[PDB]
Amino acid sequence: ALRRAAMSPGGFSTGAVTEENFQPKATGESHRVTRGKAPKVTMEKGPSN
Amino acid sequence: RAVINAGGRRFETLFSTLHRYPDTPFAQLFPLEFFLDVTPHVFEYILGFLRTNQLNLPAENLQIRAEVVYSMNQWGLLEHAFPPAVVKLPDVCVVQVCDHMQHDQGVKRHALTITYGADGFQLRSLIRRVRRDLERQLSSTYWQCYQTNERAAFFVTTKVANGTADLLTTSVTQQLVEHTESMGYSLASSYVTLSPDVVHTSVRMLIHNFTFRRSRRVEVEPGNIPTMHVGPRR
Amino acid sequence: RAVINAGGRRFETLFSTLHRYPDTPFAQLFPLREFFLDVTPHVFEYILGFLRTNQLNLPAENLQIRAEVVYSMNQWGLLEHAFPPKLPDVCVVQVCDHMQHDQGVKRHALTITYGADGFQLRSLIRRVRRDLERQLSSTYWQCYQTNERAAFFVTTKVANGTADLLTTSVTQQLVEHTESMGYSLASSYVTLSPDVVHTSVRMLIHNFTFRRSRETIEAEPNIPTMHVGPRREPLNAAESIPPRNERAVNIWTV
Amino acid sequence: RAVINAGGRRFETLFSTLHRYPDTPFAQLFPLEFFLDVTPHVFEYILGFLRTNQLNLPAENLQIRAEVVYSMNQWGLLEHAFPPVKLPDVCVVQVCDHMQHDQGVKRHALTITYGADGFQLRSLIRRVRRDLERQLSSTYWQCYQTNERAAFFVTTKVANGTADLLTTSVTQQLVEHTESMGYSLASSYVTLSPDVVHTSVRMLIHNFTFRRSRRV
Amino acid sequence: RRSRRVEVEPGDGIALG
Amino acid sequence: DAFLYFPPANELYVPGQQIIPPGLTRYRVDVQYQGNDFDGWWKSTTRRYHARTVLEEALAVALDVNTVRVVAGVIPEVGVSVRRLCCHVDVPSHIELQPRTVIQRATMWMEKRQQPLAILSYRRCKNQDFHARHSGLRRVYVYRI
Amino acid sequence: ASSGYTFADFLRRLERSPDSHMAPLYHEHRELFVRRHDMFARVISSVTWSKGVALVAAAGYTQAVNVTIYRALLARMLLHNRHVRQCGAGSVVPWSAALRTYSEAIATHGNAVPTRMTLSALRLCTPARQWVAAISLLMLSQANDKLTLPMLIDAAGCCATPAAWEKAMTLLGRFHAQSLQVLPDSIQSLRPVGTSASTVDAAAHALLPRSEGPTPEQKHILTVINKVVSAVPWQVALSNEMCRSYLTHLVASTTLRPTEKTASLTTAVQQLPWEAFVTLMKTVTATVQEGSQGVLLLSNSIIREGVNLLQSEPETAIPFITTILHKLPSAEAAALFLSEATVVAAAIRHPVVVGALLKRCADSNSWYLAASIFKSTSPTAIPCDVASDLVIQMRRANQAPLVVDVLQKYIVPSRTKLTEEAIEAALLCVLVHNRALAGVHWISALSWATDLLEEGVESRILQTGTTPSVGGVNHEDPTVLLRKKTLSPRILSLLIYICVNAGSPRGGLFALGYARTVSKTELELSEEITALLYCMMYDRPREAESIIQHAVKKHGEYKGKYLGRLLVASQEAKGSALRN
Repeated sequence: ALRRAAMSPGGFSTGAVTEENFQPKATGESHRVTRGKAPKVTMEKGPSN
Repeated sequence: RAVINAGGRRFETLFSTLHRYPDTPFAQLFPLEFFLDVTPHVFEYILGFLRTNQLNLPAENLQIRAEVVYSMNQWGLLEHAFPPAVVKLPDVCVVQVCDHMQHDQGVKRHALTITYGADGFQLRSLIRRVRRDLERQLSSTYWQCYQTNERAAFFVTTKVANGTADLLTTSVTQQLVEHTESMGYSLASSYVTLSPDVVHTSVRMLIHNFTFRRSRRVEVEPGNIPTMHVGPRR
Repeated sequence: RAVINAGGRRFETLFSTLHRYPDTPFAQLFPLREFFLDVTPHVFEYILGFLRTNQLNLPAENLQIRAEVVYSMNQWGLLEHAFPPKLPDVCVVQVCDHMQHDQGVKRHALTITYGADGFQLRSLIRRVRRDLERQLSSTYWQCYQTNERAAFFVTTKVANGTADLLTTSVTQQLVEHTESMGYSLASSYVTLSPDVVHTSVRMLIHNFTFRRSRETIEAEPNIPTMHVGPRREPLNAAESIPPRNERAVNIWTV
Repeated sequence: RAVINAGGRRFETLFSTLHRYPDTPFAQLFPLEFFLDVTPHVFEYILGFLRTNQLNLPAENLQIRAEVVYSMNQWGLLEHAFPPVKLPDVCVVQVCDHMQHDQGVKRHALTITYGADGFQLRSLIRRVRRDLERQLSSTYWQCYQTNERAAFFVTTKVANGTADLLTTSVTQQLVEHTESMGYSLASSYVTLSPDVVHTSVRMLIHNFTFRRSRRV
Repeated sequence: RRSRRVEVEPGDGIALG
Repeated sequence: DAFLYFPPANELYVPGQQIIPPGLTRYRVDVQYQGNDFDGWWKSTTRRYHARTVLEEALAVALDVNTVRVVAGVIPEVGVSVRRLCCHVDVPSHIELQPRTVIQRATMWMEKRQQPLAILSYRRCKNQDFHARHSGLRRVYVYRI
Repeated sequence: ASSGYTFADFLRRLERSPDSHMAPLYHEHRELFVRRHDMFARVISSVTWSKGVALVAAAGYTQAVNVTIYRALLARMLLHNRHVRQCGAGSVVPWSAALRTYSEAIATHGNAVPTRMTLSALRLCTPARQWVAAISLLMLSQANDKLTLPMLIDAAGCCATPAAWEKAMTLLGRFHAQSLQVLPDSIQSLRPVGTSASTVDAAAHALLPRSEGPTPEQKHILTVINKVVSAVPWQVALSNEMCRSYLTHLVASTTLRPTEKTASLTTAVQQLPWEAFVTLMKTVTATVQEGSQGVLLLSNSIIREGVNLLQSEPETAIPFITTILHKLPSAEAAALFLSEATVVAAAIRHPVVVGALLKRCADSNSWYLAASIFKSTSPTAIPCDVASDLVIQMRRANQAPLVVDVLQKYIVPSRTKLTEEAIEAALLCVLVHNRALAGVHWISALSWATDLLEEGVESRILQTGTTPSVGGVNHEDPTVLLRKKTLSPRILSLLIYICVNAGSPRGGLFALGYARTVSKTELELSEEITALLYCMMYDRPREAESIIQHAVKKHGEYKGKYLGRLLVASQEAKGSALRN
């Protein structure tokens, strides 16, 4: 949950659109499956003293 | 009525104004026109004090300050001019804005605090100003703003987008400087420093420092209970 | 008509000028010949200037005369209407730069934001576009308005000197545009943050503060169209021309 | 001879003085006593400029300087005050110092860029060459002009004290040249990359603002 | 900044005609 | 007559806010239940009834609508009681049932089904920007030992 | 998931939402607008001009809108102007908004803009008579090397205002100089040489289409000429060959329907004095009775005009009387002319003559003469603006029964639709009349509030499967979804009061629910009103007074008088019900 929350936007934002910033959604997999589709950061624990 | 002729100027004023202090050498020298050997320039300050009860001496004109003080001490008026919060707005004000900003790719989060070096700055008025300029720019569900104490204001925003975070911060700083200057100051200088946090990677803290010198502008200036018990209680 | 005789001076004013605010005690004290006022002639000068112009400028340097002006105007209850209880007198402009730096080449994407609505970001964008078109190709950068108070500018990986030129030009035009509105740059500062932990991305926060001091049109879309090598449409495709038969004769000359 | 009346002060000057530039709307504003709505402070500067072809704006009083400049430009006299490519009334100078090091040899490259084009930068390059040929050999540093209004200055192998010499000398010459061109420095501010961890590049960004006071 | 002395100095000769 | 014209309560927008669809209005329902009875509010994935679903049924039957959805400002765990859980529901704007009636009917349905959940309050939103979660700025819990 | 919206539902959401929500809905459904300018234009054409402007302003900072979008926006503005012209309720598009849209299109595209957009801008500036704006557009276009004769005629129509009408005259002069024959051809097509009193009978029989006469381009040119001739002084209106020819050929013509003849003739002859009008009319009648000539006190004059019509007696030339009705000095004189005038007798019940009389009396008073006309039992489709002004005048007169009866017996029949303010006044009259009686049922009032209401905008959202298809066979003809009527808070208050006075508060509850659903119009004390009606339905006076006390204590002392007035209304209604 925290890994997903790290790579999460705050609410709905869209920004401008340009011919370079296109984000195709032809993934090659079912849109019905949502396991493993979330954006997540890699957990990184810093060293102790 | 009374006509006072001084070294370089002619004046006319009222006997009651001259006799506002009947016990003084003033009322003794004006018992019901005359001439004085005090400079006409030094005379207006004394006359204004008598007519208004304000004798703010000129700091730039050290001489005329000295002669005003000398004449008032000789005539026993200094002890009345200076008889033995907003007490006074300092000639220089330092205001410090410490804001922790967390920065992800397109996301930005802010926790900002505004602090003054002195009291009397109508921080509640600044809070209302910022709320007015932000409640039309983005919903209050994202951001929050109030004063934590005297000299201190707080401004929080939960995870918010990049452009809107920039808008919120620019607006808040605009209002901070506008308020502080409008209440009788002018931004002599501004400088900032930046630090990384000891805990989180994407958070850092900005410390802005604004030094305002008094400029004396043309326009007038001014110068819930937490729960403690669950069961029924007697 | 009405005569005022202050310590060192004499003034003549209309009953209407004195009564511009009749209900006020200032006007009520003189209901329609020589009139005696104890106030200093220089205080009366500013008061009469306000009555004749409806604009009052207190003397900043002479805090004494400022104090008696305020005292007399408050005893006469006219200060309240002199000052009731567009563009703001101060403008804060923020710039946030995301920079990526390879070995000797540098790219920057910066967002510019204002503190108020009145500023013409369209004009600022146009100024920047004209001053950059003749210096560097549009293929390496863009500049378009994203909000009523915000604007955007980007570049691609480009030599450090070129990136410095682009940013310096952008800031020069920003200052010129905001000064054209009657604002003089009071203060400013800059800050550079460390690069992200695993990436060469740096963040540069650059702030200006301005204090208020006081024909051919070009078609240009807000969001530009990037230009790949070959044109996909004829050169004249943009222009629309009316039918030759339908054309008519000039009504004006020159 | 005519009289000009301002907010609370009075002046008088010759018709020839006022007509020194007849084509100007300022000149046509006096068609052979007069009343103007400008502050006497603003009027004295322009009147002195007409009298003596002199102009030295107060950089310490930004309000007055802006009022005077706007009044003269609106009256069509500022172009005669600052004849030209038109130099801006405010210029920004960016000096970016990129510090690198490989295999223990530390180098850094300064890039100077001006906001506008009217500046002669070959002269600054000349001045820096003259002032650094004495301090160091050319084998260790090199300065040329990348293009219009931008200059480059590298130093590959320089000791600490010598680099400190080079930086201050270059900044001294930059500020002196720009101020001599008819400008005056208003503000200068710098920043550095903290980057305690190793960073492939360190950046020292110095910013100058130059406000127009004199001419040449 | 060098506080210009109360005297006529070089570089200030542009002022005089 | 000036008393025949009730004062009204065009519309401005702030870049991000709660857009209530044209046919629906947002009401606030505050509810209560015991954690030891309801297996929690709602479960994301499935392998005692869920308070969320039972409340949905009670509200739907009381309002005379086929189905309604309720989102709570807090999603308490299983076994966690709630003293006042404030949630909101988007219902059609044409019902006009008084809160006393709605709560009475919902209570009757719940009592018939023998599921012990109480409805503390039901009320239209004065400001339709209300969101039970994103507008809650503090949450007060108590642990009793 | 189970349910999915369709483009029709999204468009209806757009129509229901306020203007401000345009940008948010745009951004939420941004996949719909970014790369498909075709359906972006469809949305602009299906939504009002204000929401179209808001949507374009929103998309400006996100996409690169092409000129087709501005073309569609100007077309929608023109269509709104057309609909308000046809109805009589709404307001024309602000010329400032139209000019701003054109200038924005110019600034984004410039020369790439069509000259048809210039035509649309000129035509949108025409109604407000912004001759300076028309000249500015003409100068811009001709400098950019696009000046054209249609633009010239549209600019003449815009400049026809009595301020600088000589400019419009010069514009038409140049237009003719280039097209020597177009003006004469238009006039002769308005009155073709062959058509006579024998041809008009068959033309009006209309057993065959017989499409011949003014081509649509000729019709637009003739409308421009109509405005220009209307605005000129009556000296030049006869001095100029073109103005005199247009007047003579318009007065004698049957290629135009009688409604169009009335509109154009009244507009053209608005400025003539009575004696010159009569002289010209008699000369034209004489020359018509002699053949066709190519060109390119009160009681007695009334009798002679009646004779002018009765000397030919064509069923087609009915509006010969309406024109003199408009030219007649006074409304009482108009009633006198109607009385004395009595196929010609059959022409009295035509809607056009009654509408002309109502318009003539509306300017002055239209109270008692209008009352007599309505009581004359001729229920027809009267203009909405005139009917609304008439009911407004009667409400100003503070006499309820006449308004209530006139409406109930004349307005609800013939399907004549009033304005929002006229509906409010009529409902106030109904409320006071029913209170005095304590006979129109609350159900009738509820039906009138919606059916008789006429909003200035037009329904334009076709149903999903009914649009002219680009594939397959269209099962059903294009059906337009009638945009739901919206209730003002004032109208809602009157409906609630009428329902409570007539008894059933459930009707008031229904009205409040309908208003809230359609426009989210919620009264400041709707909770208290709903509780009051609730307890009233079940006879709880103690609970009602408790609610009054609590409302005074919570909302304030002033806001309690409205609720107390509702209490007294309910008490009067139920007491009268018991007593009767």
